[PDB]
Amino acid sequence: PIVQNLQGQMVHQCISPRTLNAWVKVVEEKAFSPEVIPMFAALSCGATPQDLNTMLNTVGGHQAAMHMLKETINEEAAEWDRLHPVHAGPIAPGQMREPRGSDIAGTTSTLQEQIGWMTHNPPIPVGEIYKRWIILGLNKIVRMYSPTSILDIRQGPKEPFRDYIDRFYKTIRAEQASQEATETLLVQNANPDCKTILKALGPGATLEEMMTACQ
Amino acid sequence: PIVQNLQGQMVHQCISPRTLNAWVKVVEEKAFSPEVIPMFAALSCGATPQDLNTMLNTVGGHQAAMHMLKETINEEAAEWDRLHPVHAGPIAPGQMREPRGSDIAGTTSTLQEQIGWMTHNPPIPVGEIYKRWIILGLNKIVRMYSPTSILDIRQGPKEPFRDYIDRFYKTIRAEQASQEATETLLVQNANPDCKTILKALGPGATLEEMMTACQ
Amino acid sequence: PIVQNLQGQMVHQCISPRTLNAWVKVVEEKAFSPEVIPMFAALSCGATPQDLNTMLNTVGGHQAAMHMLKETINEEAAEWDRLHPVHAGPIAPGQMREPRGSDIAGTTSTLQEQIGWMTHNPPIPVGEIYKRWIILGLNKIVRMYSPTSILDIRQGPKEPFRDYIDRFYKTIRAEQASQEATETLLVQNANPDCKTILKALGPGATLEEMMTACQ
Amino acid sequence: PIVQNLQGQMVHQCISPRTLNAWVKVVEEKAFSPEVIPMFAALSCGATPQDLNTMLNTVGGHQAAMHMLKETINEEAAEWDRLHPVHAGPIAPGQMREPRGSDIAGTTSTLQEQIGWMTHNPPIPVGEIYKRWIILGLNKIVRMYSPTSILDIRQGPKEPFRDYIDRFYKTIRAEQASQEATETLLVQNANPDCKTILKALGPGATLEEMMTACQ
Amino acid sequence: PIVQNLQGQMVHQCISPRTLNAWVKVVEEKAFSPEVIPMFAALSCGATPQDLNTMLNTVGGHQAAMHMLKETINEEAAEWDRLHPVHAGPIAPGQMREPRGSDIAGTTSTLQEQIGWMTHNPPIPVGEIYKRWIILGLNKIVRMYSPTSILDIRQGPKEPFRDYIDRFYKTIRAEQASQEATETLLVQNANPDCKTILKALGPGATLEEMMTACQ
Amino acid sequence: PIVQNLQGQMVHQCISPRTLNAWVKVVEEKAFSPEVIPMFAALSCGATPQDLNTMLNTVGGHQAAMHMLKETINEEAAEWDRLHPVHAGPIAPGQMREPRGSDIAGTTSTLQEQIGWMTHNPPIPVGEIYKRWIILGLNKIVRMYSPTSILDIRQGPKEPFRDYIDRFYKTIRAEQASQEATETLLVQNANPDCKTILKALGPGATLEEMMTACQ
Ligand SMILES: Cc1[nH]c2ccccc2c1CC(=O)N[C@@H](Cc1ccccc1)C(=O)N(C)c1ccccc1
Ligand SMILES: Cc1[nH]c2ccccc2c1CC(=O)N[C@@H](Cc1ccccc1)C(=O)N(C)c1ccccc1
Ligand SMILES: Cc1[nH]c2ccccc2c1CC(=O)N[C@@H](Cc1ccccc1)C(=O)N(C)c1ccccc1
Ligand SMILES: Cc1[nH]c2ccccc2c1CC(=O)N[C@@H](Cc1ccccc1)C(=O)N(C)c1ccccc1
Ligand SMILES: Cc1[nH]c2ccccc2c1CC(=O)N[C@@H](Cc1ccccc1)C(=O)N(C)c1ccccc1
Ligand SMILES: Cc1[nH]c2ccccc2c1CC(=O)N[C@@H](Cc1ccccc1)C(=O)N(C)c1ccccc1
Repeated sequence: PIVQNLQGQMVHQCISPRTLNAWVKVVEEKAFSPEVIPMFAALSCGATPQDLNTMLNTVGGHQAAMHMLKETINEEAAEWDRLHPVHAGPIAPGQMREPRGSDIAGTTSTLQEQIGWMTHNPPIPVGEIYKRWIILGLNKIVRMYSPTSILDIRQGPKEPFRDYIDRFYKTIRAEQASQEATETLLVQNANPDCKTILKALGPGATLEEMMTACQ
Repeated sequence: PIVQNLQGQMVHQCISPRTLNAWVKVVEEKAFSPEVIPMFAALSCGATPQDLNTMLNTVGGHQAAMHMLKETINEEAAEWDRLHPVHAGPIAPGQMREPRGSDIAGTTSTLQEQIGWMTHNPPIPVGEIYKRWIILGLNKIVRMYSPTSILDIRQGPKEPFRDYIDRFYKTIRAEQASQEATETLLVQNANPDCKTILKALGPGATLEEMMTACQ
Repeated sequence: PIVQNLQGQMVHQCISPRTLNAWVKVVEEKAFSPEVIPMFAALSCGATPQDLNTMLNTVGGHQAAMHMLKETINEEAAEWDRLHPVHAGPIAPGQMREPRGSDIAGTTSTLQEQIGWMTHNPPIPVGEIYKRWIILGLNKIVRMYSPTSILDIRQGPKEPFRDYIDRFYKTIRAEQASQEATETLLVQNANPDCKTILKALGPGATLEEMMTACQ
Repeated sequence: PIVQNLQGQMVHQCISPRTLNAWVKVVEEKAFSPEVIPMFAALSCGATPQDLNTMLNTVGGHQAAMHMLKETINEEAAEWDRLHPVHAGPIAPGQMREPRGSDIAGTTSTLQEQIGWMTHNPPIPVGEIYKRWIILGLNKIVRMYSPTSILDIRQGPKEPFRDYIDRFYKTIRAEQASQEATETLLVQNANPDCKTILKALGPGATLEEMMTACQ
Repeated sequence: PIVQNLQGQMVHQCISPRTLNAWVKVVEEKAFSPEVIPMFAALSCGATPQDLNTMLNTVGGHQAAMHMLKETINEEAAEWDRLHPVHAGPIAPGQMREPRGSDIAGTTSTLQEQIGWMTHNPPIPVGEIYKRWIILGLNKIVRMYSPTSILDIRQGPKEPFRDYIDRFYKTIRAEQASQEATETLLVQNANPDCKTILKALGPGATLEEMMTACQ
Repeated sequence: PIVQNLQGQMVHQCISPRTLNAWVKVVEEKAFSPEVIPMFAALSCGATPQDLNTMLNTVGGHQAAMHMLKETINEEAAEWDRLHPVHAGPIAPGQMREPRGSDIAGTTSTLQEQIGWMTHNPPIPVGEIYKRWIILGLNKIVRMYSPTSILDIRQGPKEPFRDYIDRFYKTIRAEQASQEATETLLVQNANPDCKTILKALGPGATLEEMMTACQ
């Protein structure tokens, strides 16, 4: 990544063994549960495009997902080039060239070039731009791997209301990849006894009040 | 987070893998036992609003609780805006804008803006303000998930007094989310034999003296 | 905590995840065995009162003990105020106020105020003063939870002398919370065969010589 | 490795116990699954040739693979010498000598010499050149150890499409050591029921659309 | 401990959680096997007397050993005072006082005083002096807890020579607490068949040659 | 060890708990498998002779090996003294004395003296010289503990060629302690069916080609 040192200058640092292991382990343990995305975002803080590829490449399983991600990345890179045409020809000696999509994704740019862009004034934040494309792709994967429609999250006869709502909002998060009348659906999908109580509370009731009421 | 370096300047640092993992693990192991809150507060030392959202977002379970927390945050943000109206219109070029509720909660502000506020002189401590809203919400969740009324904590016939008092004060802490005649209730809820001894001690007895007496 | 940086200035640093976890784990594994106290003292090196409360608050069990500790802290704070009366009224603008007991215990003081006192010249060491009150309270808890009188530590007929003395001095440590004719009691509580040998050695024998003799 | 310090100078640092252990453990757990290569590349960030040999030498198993790697390294070193002949004879006193293949591979060069080349202006990046030779060799090993032809990855009658595609693209990655009408082969190797659905989608369908269709 | 910072000045640093845990764990796992002593010496690198007491105090078991250690420390402290009499009376204002035995052992000196001595020019190395007394005491404990005389280490009829010599030199190390015609005793204690071979080798044979011969 | 700080000066640093534990654990898990030596070399990067003795002394088992190592060290030290006679008599006040063998091995030199030599200009690299003697001794131990002659590594009738070659080159490494017509022996020791195939390939075949051929 690129970070500021003790002196107060933006410099390249090697990706740490702890960061590398943390990412590999969260994917192994959580697959593409929605909470994997903010972990990725946090673990890749200050990442160069090279670092982002490193993280994605260290993942051993889920190769269908990784292929889908590559497709998303390629789509975002093509769109970048459409919006930002770079002039062809030889580079001005010793000067910074303009990044293409494939340079942002780290396929055609060097670490040195990436550092050059990210530490320029003003910065051309290729790490952040690429991370946005990656997260866009990861959100599609999260939605793909969400196993259940919210329509099928219904409270069991003996299921505690707390456990039901945990399943309900877990499912909403996966189905929408953490992107924000669900309270109405929550009541509709509740079991008969809790549903009666929730109807009596009326509209405008908070989740807190509903939980208290069916507790 | 924002910390002071070796040179003595307040700078942004990436949230560490160790911090991220620690928070995820304490929630996995302790759910919303009262001691989770001071751990959150300590692990989020110097946190930007972005960091606070990262920590909350890395939590995979407990989505009913997280939805309740969002409601609390939205309430505190609306109240902030009522007390602190920001003037609409274009920003003075190159100048710091005033934070709205949604900027404090990190939904409408950038990391750069957050850094700007928190390192300004004087600091506009958006990380600390948001953390206060979050802890307020977490305390409600702790009280919600407290499984037992203090009225139902009673010493068993063969239960050691020490074990009884551990249950008693554990329950008080959960019921009040660690926010401070309970000594009287403690005696009332004691078993017959210990209760007789505690009555003989009289009023003004310390917990230490009571424990000695029923030991 | 407050520490000196590379440059050589006393600055605030966030309490580390490793420190937080270490304290929580030693309490989980050792409860209030005497060796927990020096671990607490070492892990809270340079701690502000806020840090000390953080450490105590992260403990989930042992709430009877924690309530006893609060009583000790309140007693020491009242005594502080009796010995050190602070003048009431408005503070001199921009000047350091005098700490009351509740400020030392971190209930009525801010982190900024705590930093101000601890880094003043000369320092008003509120972290160290509070830690002393806490350790005083923890020592009472260690003595409370010591399960056995030294009178009941007696060598078994087939018990190796080494194992007996380990139990003996372990018990002395707990009963006195590591605060320093026990050699005589050690002999009295020894089994018949070892006792005869130890009597023959006579007075002035070291523990080393006694162990050799009954080995 | 060679890294830049807080002051902003390129200096040698000892390889860390965490780096050493991470590499040894990933080889123990993953052997030569394709994802081992980008982990190697990341863990050897800034590595001197000495560091690269250290990492390779700490591996206890897989000695057939390590012998193959040595052969690749020797081939790349011979080619280097063919392209870059070094003038024989005594060195100019106190001056930098030109690296031969065996100097790049760290068999005939000292750490001091390696540091000299890598921190020269311009740098003669012997660590990076050697790492390229090593990765070239590791890719051959990955392809050697790939256990299955893509021709034999076929969807089972009851196998979920997601699981089939995971096997498919895992195999492509191994067979090509992560070096980029497979969508056509993917359809051909699908089971009858999914194959019919995929034919109806027609050409130009994304993996995402195919997965949706056979989900 | 006292260490030199990045700037190059000798300053106090808090003992680390990793150091504290390492010492506690090595004692738990190895008791007073001889190799515990050099681990103690290494983990207490740069330790103040306060740090040394912290390490010793964090040990929960082995209280007979710890009492023996205290006796050794008290003996060494009395001898220090005999050799180095300190002048009684009031201290020169703002000046360094001379350390007594109890000051070196950290019972009557403050951390500040300890820092003062250890960073003075020339340094009065109270940490190193105390560590010497402690190691002297630990060596006595190692010898006390050595379970077997070298006279009873004899090669079994079917015991491999390598395993026999491991037991032999392990025992010598414990019996002498790692303080350096044992080759003759090694032969005498060997089994008949190996003994015959070793006699044929004659005198002046190395351990290496003996091992080869009975292999 | 001796390392360069942030400022760029060579200073002593305490050996880390992580380094100490890593070495102890690799010996516990791997004994004297050949890969232990490069781990030792890497973990002792920048080590003083004191540090090297610390590492060797923290090893609890394998005392026969450690005694053999001491013999090798004593041999190398005697040879050093033969080649480098030091003038006897009093030292020039405040000046650096010349290291003898026993000073290089850290038996008769202080840490201060060791630091003096290693940071002198030019450096007298006593840490590196001693490490060379130690590795020479460790290589002898690796060869001693190598359990099998390469003559007895033969491919089983049903043993996969890959597994056979792993055993073959593992054995060569141990027998030669990683110090570099074995391809011919590899073929001779192959099973009948693979041997026939390998003969047909002819001379000059790479290991890669042989593996392919018998795969
Ligand atoms: C955790 C979660 N569950 C969801 C369900 C549907 C849609 C989105 C989500 C999210 C992500 C989610 O909304 N996370 C929150 C942070 C958060 C997490 C957990 C509790 C409270 C606040 C967030 O990122 N932002 C910007 C936010 C902050 C305050 C209010 C609203 C949004
Ligand atoms: C741990 C605990 N149990 C409770 C029961 C009811 C209400 C609150 C609580 C708390 C939190 C609790 O009160 N924690 C204490 C710190 C503490 C923790 C444990 C032992 C001693 C001191 C705290 O945060 N503060 C500010 C405090 C400090 C001194 C006296 C009184 C309060
Ligand atoms: C460990 C222990 N057991 C005890 C039994 C009764 C009373 C107190 C204790 C203690 C604490 C205990 O006395 N710890 C010792 C340090 C120590 C620990 C272990 C072995 C040697 C030295 C200590 O803190 N100090 C100041 C000390 C130092 C030297 C001599 C006497 C006291
Ligand atoms: C992970 C993987 N599977 C493959 C199958 C066949 C050939 C190569 C591969 C690779 C390596 C692979 O291609 N990894 C990607 C990074 C990556 C990994 C995972 C998901 C998305 C992006 C990479 O290194 N680069 C340079 C890249 C970046 C964007 C688009 C295309 C390539
Ligand atoms: C490890 C060990 N076994 C012993 C048996 C009897 C007496 C002492 C011991 C020791 C401690 C022991 O002697 N350790 C060695 C270091 C060492 C450890 C292991 C192998 C090689 C060198 C040591 O500390 N020093 C100063 C030393 C160095 C070179 C030669 C002789 C002594
Ligand atoms: C790992 C190994 N197996 C052996 C068998 C017989 C003799 C020696 C060995 C070694 C040590 C071994 O040779 N290790 C290699 C590094 C290495 C390790 C593994 C794969 C590729 C390169 C090494 O240290 N050097 C200097 C080296 C580098 C390039 C070519 C030749 C030698």
